[PDB]
This record gives sequence, structure tokens and C-alpha cells, in this order.
Amino acid sequence: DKICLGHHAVSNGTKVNTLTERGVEVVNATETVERTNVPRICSKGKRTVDLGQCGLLGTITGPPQCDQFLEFSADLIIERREGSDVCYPGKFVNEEALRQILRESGGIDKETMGFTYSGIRTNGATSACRRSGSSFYAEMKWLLSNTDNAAFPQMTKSYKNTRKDPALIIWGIHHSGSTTEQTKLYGSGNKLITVGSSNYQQSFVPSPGARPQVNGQSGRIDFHWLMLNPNDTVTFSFNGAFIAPDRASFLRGKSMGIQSSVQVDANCEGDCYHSGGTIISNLPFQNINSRAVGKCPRYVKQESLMLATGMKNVPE
Amino acid sequence: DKICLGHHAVSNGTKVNTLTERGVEVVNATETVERTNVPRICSKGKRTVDLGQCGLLGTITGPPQCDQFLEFSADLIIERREGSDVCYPGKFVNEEALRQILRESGGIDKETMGFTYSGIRTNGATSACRRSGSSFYAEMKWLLSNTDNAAFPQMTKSYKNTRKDPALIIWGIHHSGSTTEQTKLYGSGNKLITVGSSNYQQSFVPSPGARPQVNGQSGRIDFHWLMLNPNDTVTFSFNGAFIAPDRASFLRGKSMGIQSSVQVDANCEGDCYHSGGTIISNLPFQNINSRAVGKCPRYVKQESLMLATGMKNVPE
Amino acid sequence: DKICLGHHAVSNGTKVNTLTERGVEVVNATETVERTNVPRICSKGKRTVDLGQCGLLGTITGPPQCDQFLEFSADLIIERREGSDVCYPGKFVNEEALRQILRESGGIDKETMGFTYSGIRTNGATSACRRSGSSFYAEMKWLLSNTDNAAFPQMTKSYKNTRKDPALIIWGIHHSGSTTEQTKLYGSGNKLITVGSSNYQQSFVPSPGARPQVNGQSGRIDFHWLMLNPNDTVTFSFNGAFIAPDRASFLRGKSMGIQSSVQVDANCEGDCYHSGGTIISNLPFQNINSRAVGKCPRYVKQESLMLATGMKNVPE
Amino acid sequence: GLFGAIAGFIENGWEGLIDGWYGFRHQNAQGEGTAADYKSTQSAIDQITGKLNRLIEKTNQQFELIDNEFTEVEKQIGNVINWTRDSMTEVWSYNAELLVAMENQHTIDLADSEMNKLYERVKRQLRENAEEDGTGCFEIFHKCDDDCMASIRNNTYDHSRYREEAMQNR
Amino acid sequence: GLFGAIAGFIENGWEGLIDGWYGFRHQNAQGEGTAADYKSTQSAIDQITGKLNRLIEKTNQQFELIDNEFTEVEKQIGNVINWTRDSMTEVWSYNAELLVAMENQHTIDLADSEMNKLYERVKRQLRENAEEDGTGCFEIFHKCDDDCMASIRNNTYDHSRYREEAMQNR
Amino acid sequence: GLFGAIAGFIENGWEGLIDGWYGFRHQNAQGEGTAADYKSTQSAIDQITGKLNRLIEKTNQQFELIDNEFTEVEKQIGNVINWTRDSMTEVWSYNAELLVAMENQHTIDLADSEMNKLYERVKRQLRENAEEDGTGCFEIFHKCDDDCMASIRNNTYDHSRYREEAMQNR
Ligand SMILES: *[C@@H]1O[C@H](CO)[C@@H](O[C@@H]2O[C@H](CO)[C@@H](O)[C@H](O)[C@H]2NC(C)=O)[C@H](O)[C@H]1NC(C)=O
Ligand SMILES: *[C@@H]1O[C@H](CO)[C@@H](O[C@@H]2O[C@H](CO)[C@@H](O)[C@H](O)[C@H]2NC(C)=O)[C@H](O)[C@H]1NC(C)=O
Ligand SMILES: *[C@@H]1O[C@H](CO)[C@@H](O[C@@H]2O[C@H](CO)[C@@H](O)[C@H](O)[C@H]2NC(C)=O)[C@H](O)[C@H]1NC(C)=O
Ligand SMILES: *[C@@H]1O[C@H](CO)[C@@H](O)[C@H](O)[C@H]1NC(C)=O
Ligand SMILES: *[C@@H]1O[C@H](CO)[C@@H](O)[C@H](O)[C@H]1NC(C)=O
Ligand SMILES: *[C@@H]1O[C@H](CO)[C@@H](O)[C@H](O)[C@H]1NC(C)=O
Ligand SMILES: *[C@H]1O[C@H](CO)[C@@H](O)[C@H](O)[C@H]1NC(C)=O
Ligand SMILES: *[C@H]1O[C@H](CO)[C@@H](O)[C@H](O)[C@H]1NC(C)=O
Ligand SMILES: *[C@H]1O[C@H](CO)[C@@H](O)[C@H](O)[C@H]1NC(C)=O
Repeated sequence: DKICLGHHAVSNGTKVNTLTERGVEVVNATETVERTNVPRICSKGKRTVDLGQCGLLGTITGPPQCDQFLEFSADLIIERREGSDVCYPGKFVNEEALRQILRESGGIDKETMGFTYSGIRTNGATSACRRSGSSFYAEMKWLLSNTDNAAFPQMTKSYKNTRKDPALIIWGIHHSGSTTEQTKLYGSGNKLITVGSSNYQQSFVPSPGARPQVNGQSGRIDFHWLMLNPNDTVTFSFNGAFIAPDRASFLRGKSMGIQSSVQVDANCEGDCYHSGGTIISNLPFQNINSRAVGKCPRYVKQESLMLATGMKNVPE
Repeated sequence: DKICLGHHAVSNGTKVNTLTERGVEVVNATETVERTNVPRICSKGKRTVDLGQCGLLGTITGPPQCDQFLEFSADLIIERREGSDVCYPGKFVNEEALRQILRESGGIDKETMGFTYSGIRTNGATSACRRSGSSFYAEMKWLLSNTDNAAFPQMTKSYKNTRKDPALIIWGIHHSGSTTEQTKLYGSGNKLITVGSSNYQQSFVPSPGARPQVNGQSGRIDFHWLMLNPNDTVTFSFNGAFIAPDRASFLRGKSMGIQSSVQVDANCEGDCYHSGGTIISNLPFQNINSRAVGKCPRYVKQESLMLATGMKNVPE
Repeated sequence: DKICLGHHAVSNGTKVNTLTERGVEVVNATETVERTNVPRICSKGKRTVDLGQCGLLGTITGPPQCDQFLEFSADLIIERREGSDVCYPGKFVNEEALRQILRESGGIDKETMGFTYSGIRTNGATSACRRSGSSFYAEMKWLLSNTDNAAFPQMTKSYKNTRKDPALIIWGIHHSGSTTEQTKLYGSGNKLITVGSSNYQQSFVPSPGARPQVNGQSGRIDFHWLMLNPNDTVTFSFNGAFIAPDRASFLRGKSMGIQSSVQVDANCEGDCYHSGGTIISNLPFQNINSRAVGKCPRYVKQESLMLATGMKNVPE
Repeated sequence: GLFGAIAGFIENGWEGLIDGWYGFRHQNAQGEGTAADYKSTQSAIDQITGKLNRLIEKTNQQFELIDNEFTEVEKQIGNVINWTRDSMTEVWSYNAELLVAMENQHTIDLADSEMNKLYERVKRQLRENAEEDGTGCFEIFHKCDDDCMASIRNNTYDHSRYREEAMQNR
Repeated sequence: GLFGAIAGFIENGWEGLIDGWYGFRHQNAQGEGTAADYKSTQSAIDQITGKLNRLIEKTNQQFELIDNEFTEVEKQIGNVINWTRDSMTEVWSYNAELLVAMENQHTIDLADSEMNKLYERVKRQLRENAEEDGTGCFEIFHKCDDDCMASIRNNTYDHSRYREEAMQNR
Repeated sequence: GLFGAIAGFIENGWEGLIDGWYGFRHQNAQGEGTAADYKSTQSAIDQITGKLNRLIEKTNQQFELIDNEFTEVEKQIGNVINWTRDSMTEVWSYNAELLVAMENQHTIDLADSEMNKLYERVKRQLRENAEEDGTGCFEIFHKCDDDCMASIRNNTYDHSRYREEAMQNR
């Protein structure tokens, strides 16, 4: 006598929002915002370097904690809160720029600057940098006057980059904890260091004085850097208080750098990382960490945005 | 004999734009872009500090016009065009960073640095900073040699931050209008000031010379700042030309800072501010000021975007 | 007996994407992403200045290659890879800020600083800047001691901006390739240059030393700049190693600056430019160059996004 | 519109209809009369109201000053800030324009939909007892007094009561 | 919905319909029976599946760190970065909200559309042999056994076979 | 499509229809003939044209260089610029993709709507004088010559003239 048309329905629908209404109940729906974090750095298949105690900028200068990271190779570089760039206290000028360069480097290759010295000492060492006895930054040389109080000679040292890629060149200016210490190490007088390339132009005069003790030392070293272009030359004209580079650094290729507080895991894979771990998801959005890096779902403020995958639910 | 279906209509409809047509007339519509400004800073219910003649950075150093703002407390801080940071002429290094810090501070609390002095004068004063007679920045001390021409002694002064929040530490370097004035105030010789913390590393040598007269003075003071972390120490090693801090500053909490040319009004409330007043609106967009701050409708280029709230209008 | 309704169709439809399906075939469609570049700078109707060998910053100082660009007027300014700012080697502090200013300037007008000199030489010249014989930056004066080794006198020079717009003021600090050269040119002693306005406060001490040879010279000049406000004064207090400005620069109006490697063409017009040419298009998006400037379609990653302009194509 | 009723087969709207959005206008022995439909009107109003509830607000997202109107920031960073702000202005102006155009298209189509639904609902009520005119009018074959018209509006109309005489009056 | 079938003239859905999205429920001399419609169900499913294929992904766009959680960057540049990041957060949160709301509106209307299309397809099959109830039901005038009902579902129904008796039973 | 006419109950389109978008194809004693419908075609064309008028443009918003291709800017600020530019690229690529997908869905549904409206308009004209086939065809019961077919197309058709003979030929 009659045939009637209809559609399915369920007792327990799922609420979604539309242009016209909040909390419309539909037969089924699915989440578009990722909330689940994996509390590990998911590193399966990636050449990974976990710096631990070594500060990223220490890979260039070489305090004792960075001895095993002087020429690393990596797809993924992990900095840790406990990492330190220094042994004898000090810091890099333009430090974060240099960190950003090294994070993307793919690692570093090192080559000798070819500097030889006469008329001065080359073996400055300190109890702040220990390798079973007093020592110093593995990639640098603390140049001193031949004997106590002696005049450091006016020196010039040159290095040409004969490779096809830019060379990362570092040096340091030593600020003793006192003027008397400055004289004892490098002789009296107002010291000077100039550094120039075809691209670069900058000078340095030391300023000794008492800083509060760090790693048992009241002196400081100002570290500085420049990228030396292929077949360009850097000249160092100095007359004391100069921490000379022993080796130049070259970038190997490409990598990504992260900062994290969680363990590496080679059993999971992911490309979106933050300090608390890895966001593994195919969803378009995430509400886990606005500073996640790599290849990530877009960060949004909402905890949940349900996408309807069914018709409106109309139970009897 | 017949029943006929229909819909309402009006003589005077409102035009809107659609995906497919410009200026479609609909029964009613409403504006989505705010154009109405309130020409006052609507400050009802908010702890408000209108700086007037006091420059925001003056709250830290204390020229005479900032005497009533040395320890203010605020939810909303208002800078005015007439505000000045200085009395004796000069300026802060990294000035805008420091303004951004102070705008968000919730105000400042001050505590003594605990510096005491011997062998030098502590009461440098100038006609540029008047408090019924020559005076100086209320939070700073102009250190001079005991008598004219006398050698200023090589000095070191230390302050540890024993509080749970970072301390804002300021100092100044005085550049006299001439070398002779520099000798008269601090004795002859090339002067030096170093400043270091566990986080910070920087030096200063003065450069005297004739600048054009500002507030009747051809000399200048370079003001400098750093945030001193909890249980870290700052050391000042100086030998003249040094404007010493008398007090450290501490941030109270949270605030917002604005720049405006209009009067405060405690009879209206709003959270979106610009130099010309307050945008009070629940509309999603505004075309009043692209630099409005606080909690605002999004700035857009269009003067009007009408949202249809009725059907298409079809009059006979 | 019957009338039947239908719609048109074609054998060769065009595929588009919808919300619900990829590659739906429609009767017709049109591209929304521009892929066609014009390999020329399309400059019809615009006052255009192609700098060629002249570096943009050279227009202010005046090395020989910029002799015809000392007072240019322009709507469109074109920098070339071969452009150089210098003759005697050196560089500007805050160089890119100054380039951004000059790119938007509409060109420059020059006016004498009105500086006259006594007791010193004014005609320093070099083989690095040739104009049929040794010469120097056309807008600057290389101030030397009257004779070899002689003491340069402590000097002050003042300029007030009496115009209604800010004046661009430049100067240079000369760093000789050696200390002996510095003494020969300006006499012995540690030199000093201070510069101040009501807005500006900064100092300079030279640092001589061997840099690698550029344009046959191991010395360098540090160029510096400031904008001098209407009815403000700049004072130069110097005692050697100072490259003095002969003229102030004033901005003419408005322009746009580009960098390009292709020829100008006055037969085509366009407002979107990049190094490879001009994007001439009315389409909303382009996939040619993410760094295109002017008035451009938005850059997107997709090569093509077809917009349906017909119904779904349903062939028999 | 998509449903071809408003500004479609219905020639025009009624300025006299001040009681609702959609309504009935009848012709019978007793004369002419107009009445608004509550359900259709209310469905359209509630949906438009829902759109406004969504759109008419701003976020709790606070932004602070990053430049300075009294003392200009350094030129390079200032130019980066301006470029970023202008880029955001472009994004939001585009977003605003498209949002309102999309919403407006949907709003007009939605109203047209409600009109169509009301028409088809009445059509089903009057099966065989009436025929479509084509102007949004239903020609009724049997005599339909005010109580009969009110029964159609109130959805209490019984077609079986009149079917015989209406079918005979084909 | 826009088409007024689901949550419209069809009073409610069937919890017993576990075989598909849309289906037939009949009444005849042989009793009652329920069967799902494959084509309508599959069209709706394929369209929803298509939406998910588009949305459920992230781009191959890599971003690196530009600030530092261990050692804070300089305050001015840090504030520019935060302002930019917060601006992007606002843009994307707005984009996400609107995308899902738009998609959801369309998804519900799309399902309602498929239900309507199925109803009208059946209506055309049964021309003159049946009449619309108004509840999504077709009252058939001739006797229609399970083979007859199955022919309607399977789209093999021949109205000319039954037309005479059904037309007579007007 | 949402209206189930194009790629729906109408099996396929006509390659021979080169005169318009929508048209009529008839069968009578005099033979077969095809003619395009101006109003429906023009409504669809004007709406698509309107979309193009909106989309096919760029803004008057000028942007300047903030970095440098010949002499690289400082690395930190350069990285901030690149991050910002890449973020904008992501926003705009997303915007472009979604805009075109949304517009395309609407364009296809809009064309399908116009086809449906034309069908229902004809259905109303021919009340009782014809019946729906289900393939987009109207079986007419009375004899309809070329002048009669032309009257349907031209919207001058008078159903009352033929009603008696057509109703008799039920
Ligand atoms: C960034 O944009 C602002 C405006 O948004 C520019 O400042 C304006 O400059 C014009 C003319 O130069 C004045 O009329 C206005 O008073 C200024 N407005 C504000 C709010 O300050 C500013 O110059 C731009 N920044 C840079 C670096 O050029
Ligand atoms: C920029 O925003 C970050 C957070 O996104 C701020 O850093 C946070 O600071 C709060 C309290 O000051 C701490 O609880 C968090 O540990 C910090 N988070 C991170 C990720 O560092 C930061 O202060 C802001 N930048 C500036 C210049 O103020
Ligand atoms: C910012 O991005 C640009 C490209 O948009 C980078 O410059 C490119 O560098 C690659 C290889 O290093 C070259 O092949 C191109 O010639 C460069 N393109 C341009 C337009 O200059 C640039 O290195 C990035 N910035 C930073 C700070 O890394
Ligand atoms: C309903 O949606 C979820 C996605 O969140 C899915 O996992 C599940 O299989 C779906 N269930 C049915 C019956 O379709
Ligand atoms: C029409 O819209 C405006 C909103 O701009 C509103 O204030 C007014 O009450 C509305 N009028 C009617 C009759 O709905
Ligand atoms: C189809 O579209 C293109 C736009 O890409 C246009 O140039 C062409 O004229 C159109 N053809 C027809 C027949 O409409
Ligand atoms: C640098 O000079 C050497 C000459 O020995 C040449 O082989 C190399 O190609 C040069 N590279 C560049 C970038 O000029
Ligand atoms: C600083 O040292 C004191 C020891 O007196 C301790 O109470 C305080 O917790 C320390 N704070 C930090 C941050 O180490
Ligand atoms: C500068 O001073 C002169 C006085 O001769 C005056 O004409 C001019 O308006 C002043 N400009 C400003 C900006 O104060």
C-alpha cells in the first residue's frame, strides 16, 4: 500500500558548530585539532646529534665538554638546557645569528688556519678548562708574551679561503680581571686588534677590570665571528689580548636544530618538534605548542574543532 | 478559490555585496566595520598612570618632572608627546626595548643598591635639573673627584640581586663638552668603565667634545641598562665619568602601555586604544587606526562591509 | 508528443578541484595563478634611474662611477649587481637602512654644508678614485695635516638644517693601513671624532692596521650617517682621521627601488617587479617570485589553480 | 537565488506583510486576507541570529606596541614592522571581504530556501484538491471558507474531507 | 537544512537502518521491510571522504627556530617575533574556525540534498500510480508485493504495468 | 550537484547545443528541433561573470624591498624576514586553494540550480497537460505542433486551451 523514504540515525550523536548554529548534533564527526603529544624526540631514520653538555657554539671553539662534537655530521641537532658554550667565561657577539647558522649547517668540517708563530708563547692554559690538568679551547690558541711583562710584538696573520664555500672564522679578545694581569700576559700599553675582509670591517680594543667570578675567573673572553667568502682573505692585525683561531669551520650541508628536554627515540618518526617532544599527526591544526618547528600542523588557540562526517542526527 | 504564498518586502532596502554580485538590495543589513572613535582614553576600572611631562624612561632615572612617578603602580600607562626622559641632556642605549619592558611592567618598585663611597664627591649637580636650586637625577649619583683636577681613584662596586625577580640596573657615562671639563671633574687620563654579570659583558670609554647646547648643556650622559637575574651579581669597575645608580628597579606585575593625545575618561570603558582615543565596539573589524593596541577589532582597509540580515528585497 | 530539457556539453572539458573532489571536469575554466614573466623592467611612463655601475649609497658620497647620479630625480630606482658604493675601499654603518631610505626618496637634492677650513689641507686624493688623475669622493673632503707628520688641530664644525625637511648628513672615519700612515696624515696621538645632534649621540676613535688590499688599498674608511631634523644642529668635533661632508642631501619625494638583472623597456608598463623582470597580470596570485615588489598578485606555492567558469561537463 | 522562489516564480514581495517574513494571501467567497507564517519566519530569523552571534565579536587576543609614534624606532626594524603590519592588513582585508560576501550569498539563498520549503509543505497538504498556478498560487477546486483557509495555515487541513468534490471539479 | 527533508518533512531518522545512510521502509499485504539505498549512500560517503582527503594533511613547509627558549634573544627583536607569531596565531585560529563551520554547514546540506534527490527520483518512478503523503511516504494505489517493492528499489519498476488499476483507484 | 539535475536525472549534456547553456529538445509530428533558453543561460553567465569581476584583480597595496639580493642583510634580521615571508606564503597558498575550491563547488551547484529552475518552470506551465518522464522529459498528451512548442519556450503557452483533450488523454 505504501513505500516510505528515510535516513539513518543514532542515539549518541556528536556535536559540531556550523555557520548558523553552535552544537548541532551529527551522526559522526572527527577532530581537526591535534592535542596528543609524544614526550620524546622521534628521530627514526635521521642522523641525530644530541649535544647534551656541549653548547652549540662550543662546537666551534672547543671547550672540554665539546671535544666529541668538533666535526659532527647531522640531519637533526638537539640543544639541551644544560649545554654550555664556554669553559673560561665569555660570550659570542651576535650569538643567536651564529646559532641559527649552525642549526642549519648539517654539521661542521674543520681545517687548519695554517698559522705559525715566533717571538711569542702559544700555550696559554687555565684551570677553568680542564683535560686532566689545565688546558684551553681545543680550536683556539691563547697567545701570550714570551715572558711575564714582556711587550707582545705587533703582529699580522692572514688566511685565504681557497675552498668553494664560505669559511666560518672565529677569534677572541681577552679581558683580564685587572690591568696588571693584562700587562703580565701581554705587556703594558693600550692594546688593539683589527680584522678586515673584502666584506667586513671592524676593530677591538680590550677593556680589563673586575667581573664577578664565573668558573673561578674574573676575566672574560669576547668571541667574534665572520663568514669568509671563497678566495677572499681575512687579516688579523693584533698586538695582544688576542685569542687566535687554530682552525676554520666549514658547513657540511643541511639540518634542522631544536631545543628539547626529552629523550631521543629511534622507534618513532616525526617532523614536528618542540621542547616537550614530537607532534605526530596528519591533522591540519594543533594546540600543543605555538613554537613547534619543522613540518607542523598550524598552531591554533582552540582545543577542539570537530568536522562533521555525517548528516544531522534526528532521533525519534 | 485560491491561497497564495509570499514573503515580505520594503521600499527602502539596503545594498550588500555577494560572491556573485555587487550592490544586491536586501531587506535589512548591519555594519561589520567600526568607524566610530571615542576621542578619550576610556579608563573606567583601571589603575591608570598618565605620565604627562614625565618620560617613561625618566621613571627609572628621576629627572625633576618624574619625581611623582618613581614607584608607580598601574594597569594602564599613558605616554604623552610632551614627556621627556631627561634633565641634563642624554639618552638610553637600547631605548625602545627598555620602553617596551616598562610599558608591560605593572609599574616599578625601587630598592637601594647599598653603595657607599669614600675618597670622592657624590653630589654633582646642574642647572639643567632644578629642584628649587641646581640638582640631579633623583635615582642616580654624579661621582666626582674630591677636588678640581684631582685623580678619581680606580673603583669597584658590587650589587647582588637577592630577590626572586630580575633587577633592572641603570648607569650613566658622562661625556663632558670638552676634554678640560673632563679633567676638572674626574682628573686627566683616558677613563674606563667596565660592567659584567654572569649573563652580560660590556665596556665603556668616554668621549668628550662639543655637542650643541640642549637644556643649556654641551655635555651628554650615555645611560645604559641590564636585567640582573636572581642571585647574580653586577660589578662596576670604573675610574671616572660614571653616573652611578643609587637604586635598583623591580617590575610589579602586568600592564599595558599606550601613546595618546587625548584626555582620560573614567566614565567609559574600553580595551582598544590608539593615539586618538578608544575604539569601543563589538564589531569584528575597524577602519580607524592600524596601530591600535590592546584587545581590538582587526584593522581592515575598507570603510564599510555590510552583512545581510534579511532576504533579497523585491518590491513591486 | 514530448518536450525535453537539457544543457550543453563539450568533448574536451577542463579539470578543476572542488571542496568535495579533485579533477572534476567542467565546460570551461580559467587560471588564477600567474606564471608568465616579462624578462624586462617595464618602465613606460615612469621617471626611471638605472644606476648601472653606481652603487645606491655612492649617490651620496660620489665615487667617480656615481658622478652623473649626485642629484637624480626618480619614480623608479634600479640597482644592479655590478654597482659599487666605493672607490677608496670602505663601508657604511647601518647600510641597508640607508639603502631603504634612498630607494623611497624620489631622488636627492644636494646643498653645501658651508664648511670652510684653515690650518689644514683639504685635498686628500688617491689612485683608487680616478678622474683622469688621482681624486676622491666628490661630495666629501679628505682633511689632512698641513704637512707630513704635523699635528692636526682640535676642530669643531657646525651645520644647522634651515630647511623644512630632514637633512641626510654623512661623514667618514679613515683607518690607515698602518699606524705610521696615520701619523704621516694626521700627526701622532690617539685620535677622536664626536658627533651629536639634539636627537643623536655617538663617538669614534680610529683603529689603523693592515687590511687585505682592495682597489689597491690596505686602509679603509668607515662612513656614517644621520638625519638632521629641521632647525636642529649637528656638531663635528674631530682631531684627525675625519672625512668631512662637503654637502648635505635632501630627499625629493617618493619612489620605489628595485634590484634587477634585465633591461629597461619603455614600451611596456607594469607595477610588479622582481630581479628577473616584470609581472604583468590582473590575476590574483602568482608563482613567479616570492620577493616581487610594488603592486603585485600574492605569491603562492601552487603552479596552477583553475577557476570553473562553466557547469560540470557530462558528455554522452 | 538557488531555489528560484524569491525573485523567482514569486513575482515580488509584500510590503503589507509586516507580521512576519513569509505568509499566506488568500481569495475566497468571504474576500481577501493576509497572515504570516510563524515557523518559516522563525527558522530564518534564528539562523540569521546565529550568524550574528558568531561574527559580532572580537577576540581576547591582546597586542602591545612594537613601534613608537613620538620617537621613531631604528629604520631597518621599523621597515620590517611596517611590512609585517601591511601584510596583515592585506590578509585581514581579504578575509573580511570574502567572509561577508560568502555569508551574504548564503543568507540570501537561505531565505529563498525557507520560502521554497513553505511552498512545498502547502503543496503536500493540498494533494489533488488543488493545482499549482506558477506564481506561488494554489488554485483550490472546492469551496474554502476562512475556517478552511485557517486550517491550511494552522496545518490541521484534512484533504480527504474535500477530496471527492475537488477531484470531481478537476 | 536547505532542502527541508532531513529534520524537515521526514520527521526523524531510523536507528534500525544500519545497512546504509538512506533507505526504504514499506508496508504491504506481506508485512513490513527495510532496505538501504546504495547509490545515494555512496554519493554522500564519497563526497565526505573527498573533503577529508583535502583537509586531513599538513604542508611540506618547513619552519626553523627564530628565538630561543634557553637564552632569551634581544628584547626588541624578541617582541617583534612574538607580535608576528601572535598575529599568525590569530589568522590561523580564525581560518580554522571558519573552515570547519563552512564545511559543516555544507556537509549537513549535502546529506539533506542526497535525501531529497532520492525522494524525487522515486516520485518520478511512481507517476500517477501513487501520491505524496507529506511525511516522506508514497501511498501506492495498486497492490504492490515484495517483488513490486524490490522493483522500485532496484529501479526496474514499470508504471505502465499498473497504471490502469492505480488510475482507476484514484 | 546539490540539485540533482545536471549529471543527475538528466543523463547527459548536448554537444549540439551551441546556442546557449540550457535549452529545449522536442519530438512531435513535424519532427525534432533544438533551441536554447536565453533567460536561464543569461542568469548563469551573469553570475559567473560577477565572480570573475570580484576575483580577477590585485590590490593597490604597495610593498617595498626589506632585504637584499646583492648584499645579504644581517643574519638574525634576515631569518626573521624569511620566517615572516614563508608564513605569509603559507597563509596565501591556503587562502588561494580554499577560495578556488569553494568558488568551484558553488559554480557547479549554481549551474545545476539554473537547470532545475528551468525544468520546474516548464513543469508549472504544462500542469495536467503533461507528465514527468524522469529523464528531464515531459510527455505531452495533446498534439503539440511547432507553434505549440514555440509557445512553451516563449512562455506564452495556454494550458486551458488544450486541457480538455489532454485530461481526456490521461
Ligand atoms: C611606518 O609607517 C608609519 C605610519 O604607519 C610611518 O609614520 C608616519 O609617517 C608619516 C609621514 O612620514 C606621518 O604623516 C605620520 O605622522 C606617521 N605616522 C605614525 C603613526 O608615526 C613611518 O614613517 C613608517 N616607518 C618607517 C621606518 O618608515
Ligand atoms: C615571547 O613569548 C614567550 C612565550 O611564548 C615568552 O617566554 C615565556 O616567558 C614566560 C614568563 O615570562 C615563561 O613562563 C615561559 O617559560 C617563556 N616561554 C618560552 C617558550 O620561552 C617571552 O618572554 C616573550 N618574549 C619577550 C621578548 O618578552
Ligand atoms: C632567505 O631566503 C633567501 C631566498 O629567498 C636566501 O637566499 C638564497 O640563497 C640561496 C642559497 O643559499 C641562493 O641560491 C639564492 O640565490 C638566494 N636567493 C636570494 C633571493 O637571495 C637567504 O639565504 C635567506 N636568508 C637567510 C638569512 O638565510
Ligand atoms: C566515526 O568517526 C571516527 C573518527 O573520529 C571514526 O574513527 C569512526 O570509525 C567513525 N565511525 C563510523 C561508524 O563511521
Ligand atoms: C535592521 O538592522 C539594524 C542593524 O543595523 C537594526 O538596528 C534594526 O533594528 C533592524 N531593523 C529591523 C526592522 O529589523
Ligand atoms: C573559456 O575560457 C577561457 C579563459 O581561460 C577564455 O579565453 C575562452 O574565451 C573561453 N571560451 C568560451 C567558449 O567561453
Ligand atoms: C678564486 O680564484 C681561483 C684562482 O686560483 C679560481 O680557481 C676560483 O675559481 C676563484 N673563485 C672565485 C669565486 O672567484
Ligand atoms: C640564590 O641563593 C640563595 C641562597 O641563599 C637561595 O635561597 C635562592 O633560592 C637562590 N636562587 C636561585 C635562583 O638559585
Ligand atoms: C625653526 O626656526 C625658525 C626661526 O627662524 C622658524 O622659522 C621655523 O619655523 C622653525 N621650525 C621648527 C620646526 O621649529
